[PDB]
Amino acid sequence: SAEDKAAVERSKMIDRNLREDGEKAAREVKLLLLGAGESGKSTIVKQMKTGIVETHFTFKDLHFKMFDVGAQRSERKKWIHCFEGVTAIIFCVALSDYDLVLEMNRMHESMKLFDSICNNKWFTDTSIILFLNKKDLFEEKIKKSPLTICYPEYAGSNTYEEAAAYIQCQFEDLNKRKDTKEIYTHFTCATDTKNVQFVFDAVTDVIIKNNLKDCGLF
Amino acid sequence: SIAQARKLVEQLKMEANIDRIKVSKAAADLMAYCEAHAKEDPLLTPVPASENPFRE
Amino acid sequence: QCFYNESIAFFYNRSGKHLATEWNTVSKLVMGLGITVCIFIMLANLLVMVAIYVNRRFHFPIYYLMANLAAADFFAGLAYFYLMFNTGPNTRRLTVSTWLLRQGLIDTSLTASVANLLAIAIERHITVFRMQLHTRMSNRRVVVVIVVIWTMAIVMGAIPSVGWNCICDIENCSNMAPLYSDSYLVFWAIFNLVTFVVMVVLYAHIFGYVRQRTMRMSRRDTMMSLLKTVVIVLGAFIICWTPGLVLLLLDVCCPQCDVLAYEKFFLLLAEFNSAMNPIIYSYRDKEMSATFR
Amino acid sequence: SELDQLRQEAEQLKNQIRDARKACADATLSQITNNIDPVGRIQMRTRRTLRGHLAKIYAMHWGTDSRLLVSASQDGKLIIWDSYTTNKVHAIPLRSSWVMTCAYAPSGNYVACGGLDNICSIYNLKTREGNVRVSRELAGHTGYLSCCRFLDDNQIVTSSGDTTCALWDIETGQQTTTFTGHTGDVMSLSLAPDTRLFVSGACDASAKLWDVREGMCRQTFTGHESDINAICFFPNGNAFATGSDDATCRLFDLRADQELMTYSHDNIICGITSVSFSKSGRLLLAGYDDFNCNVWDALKADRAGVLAGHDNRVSCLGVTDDGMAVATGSWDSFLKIWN
Ligand SMILES: CCCCCCCC/C=C/CCCCCCCC(=O)OC[C@@H](O)COP(=O)(O)O
Repeated sequence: SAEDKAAVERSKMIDRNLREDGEKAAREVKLLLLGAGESGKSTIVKQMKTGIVETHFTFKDLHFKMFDVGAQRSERKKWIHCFEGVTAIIFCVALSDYDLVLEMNRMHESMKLFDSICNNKWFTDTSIILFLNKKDLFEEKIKKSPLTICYPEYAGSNTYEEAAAYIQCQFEDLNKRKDTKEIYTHFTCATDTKNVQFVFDAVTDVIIKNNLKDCGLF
Repeated sequence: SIAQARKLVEQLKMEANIDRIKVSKAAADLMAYCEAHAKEDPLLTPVPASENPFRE
Repeated sequence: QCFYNESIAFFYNRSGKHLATEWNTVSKLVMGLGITVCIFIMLANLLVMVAIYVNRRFHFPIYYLMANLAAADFFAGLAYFYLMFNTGPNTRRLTVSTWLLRQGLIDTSLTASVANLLAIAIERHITVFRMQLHTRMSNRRVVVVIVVIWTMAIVMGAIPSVGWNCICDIENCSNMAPLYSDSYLVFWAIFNLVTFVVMVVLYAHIFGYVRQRTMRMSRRDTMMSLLKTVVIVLGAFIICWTPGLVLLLLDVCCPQCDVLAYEKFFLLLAEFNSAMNPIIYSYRDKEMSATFR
Repeated sequence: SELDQLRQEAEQLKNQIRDARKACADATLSQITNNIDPVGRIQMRTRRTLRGHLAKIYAMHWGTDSRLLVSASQDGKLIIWDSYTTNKVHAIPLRSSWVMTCAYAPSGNYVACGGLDNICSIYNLKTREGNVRVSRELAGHTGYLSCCRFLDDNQIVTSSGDTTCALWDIETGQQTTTFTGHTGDVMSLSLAPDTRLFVSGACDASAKLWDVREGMCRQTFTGHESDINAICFFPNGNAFATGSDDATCRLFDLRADQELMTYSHDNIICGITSVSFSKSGRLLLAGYDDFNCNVWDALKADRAGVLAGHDNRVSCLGVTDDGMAVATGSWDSFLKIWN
């Protein structure tokens, strides 16, 4: 036992360091950034602040982490479960692609991805923050081409106010866990620089609701 | 995708020319090797906790 | 100086309480009601405890406090069951020590129930106001508060059993508890009222904080559900204890007040409090009801 | 025209290989093993549990010393335990908290890790003057790193979801060799005792035997109906086993070049995460998603034991080089040793 106790001392030091790291980490939000092939996720990253990109920032004394894995290009069914427990999933969609094509419409692929993500067996209780980028571009584009190209069932005026709400309701309808999770929608505003405030409010609401759920209050 | 097809055929070609042996001989050799080293497996024959380094 | 050699007859005659010589109709009525309430309490709380201990999901501090409350309610039911078959004519054959024990059981059981309610409120406040995301507790504070609850209950129950009795203060004796003193009644009532005030304050602060921090994202409303839950939790306590709690005050302050009229129904209601507790704190959790089968 | 006739020739060659395998199938291992007596119920108890991780455990690996083992977790730490005394020796902080594999060098001088970052981090445990520092960072893979095994102190075999494997050189940092042929994500690999060959299992419901020296595929084995999550070598070197998500293990033999044995139970329907063999090959331990691990009999294909001490999915399972114990790690942040 000449040195065996130094091993225990080193183990105790390592344990207290691990406890400190866990304490420091538990006060950081986790936002998994998802989106289709082409969207404004880069614009969102720029506004807020090879395999995986991590962007850290702080707002009103609250820390936030955002993970981008768009460069994986592999089977999503294998690594998605690694993100179980994240505070929220920030999904991005560009409206301007309602008329474009990939073969098949890009909006339909985005809707399929949203259905696969929201209704996944790992993201049942994780909330989703939906972003609908390219607001002005879509407002200028809809004047020429109607939304009937993507959604034929649409019956309304070719106007931004109505078509945007139609797309929002169509994206929200895909949700099936209507009681375990909530979806937050916000049309990105480039001038205002308010995209961090909305994320902060949504994360605060999510944290408060999860706290209430932990106890019997909700 | 002609290059892929040619590569796949070339790969499958070498698979056929292998020293295949009847299943009976392989099973016999497997059983022999498995029963020869049975004495050295602790998991197979539970070892007393006195000698086991992990028991006590 | 004081009279430890006297019988229960003297203590009951010094006050206005009467000894029944046979099973009166009201005696059988209260006996049946109490037996039913006791079996219901026991069954419900045993079900709650087994459900909490069986499932792996219910292994968190809030569920531990709920299980402790269920155990306290089971103990209160056992105490009220023992009280039955020892009241009415049976009480004419009871001695001093047995009477003190019979009353201390009820006292400590109800005190433990109240303390468990307060601890649940405090834990909910902590869990809600922890602005930190998770900050998971070490899970040792729950055991500390549980043992403190049980120790405080045992103390409140045993103090009148040994030393704080009106046996040696004969003039300053109650009317419903001829052996106990009015000071102990006042102390218990003050403790109950303070616990209720603290609970109300905590829940109101919780509601206000939640409303303030959720109004921004408001536009299954959270406000309505939270308000309903808090209102039910507080109204149960109110309707169960206020009529019985004011009776001790009437006895200590108002002489000639006919306090002996509704003591038994008020005790039945105070026990119905524990009978209804497991439903209030376990009906909202869908998983809890699902585990039942 | 050329593509059509090439496809037809490929299908004819596959049919010829099927016919050759059938001809080689003179009997079944079940019949030859019917005479030998059963081993009996194999009961093992948790002899030591290890704590310290604040998140799920995704991979572990034993060392040649049979004493120290490495484990990874989502919390961003890589820990090195001491099973004999459950004493934490090293706890390396990772640059990225997303890791899905581990490895302990045969000489005990280096360790490896990797995952979603697509970079294989090689750490040296010398610590000449200070804390453990990243010795090297191998890059070049276009997908998540699923497994990595130290072929030597200078070489290492890696597998990624990019449908290919690689053999690197720590000193150079470049892909010394590349192995292609798979159509799906390679989820696991296992090295042979002599390090002259290895096997890779992908999500294409097939396994492939690769020669490190030459760089081509020796044999391709099929029969599964889902992704192969794990693969282990038989101690002899002429056979291996594969576990998939279809609730079924399969033992293949190289010299026979066909499916030798199958292990499946109607009572079990969940997927499989890891598989391992005992020092003698009698027992084929397999971890499942049902929070338990089911011991098998390589020759008789009958269950002989169940390990159930984890509260969540069992992610990693390993057997020591000595065979005296078995390590299991689950998503509950706790490791356990058996026997
Ligand atoms: C009156 C009930 C108000 C609610 C009080 C709940 C008890 C909590 C403990 C309080 C300490 C002081 C309690 C004094 C009153 C207790 C009266 C009682 O519980 O005895 C029942 C009474 O019939 C016995 O009748 P007999 O069997 O015929 O003597």
